[PDB]
Amino acid sequence: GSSGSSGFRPHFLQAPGDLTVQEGKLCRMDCKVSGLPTPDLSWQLDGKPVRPDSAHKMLVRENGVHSLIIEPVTSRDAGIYTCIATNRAGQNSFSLELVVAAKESGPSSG
Repeated sequence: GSSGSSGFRPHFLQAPGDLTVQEGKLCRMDCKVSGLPTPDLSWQLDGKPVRPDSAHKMLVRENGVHSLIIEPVTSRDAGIYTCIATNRAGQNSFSLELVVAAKESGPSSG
């Protein structure tokens, strides 16, 4: 029948926004995308392909759910993460902001 198989455009059900994390802290991110057979999304930081490293850890579930964890967190981590989900149906994207408050460096012991 249908040349291909059932498939719907990539739609982000739950998208993040503007979070705040003090430098040297844990930064977790959650995002759900609907689509079939499986909408592939890529992370982008400041118009650049962000790659997972000892600090940046990308998660991939078997339901399309994705997450980007960072630790420690630097000042450069703050910016606009633009992700683009492309599925056999179509393609989608979204924007987000991340605030990072520097550490309280001082002669005091915290």
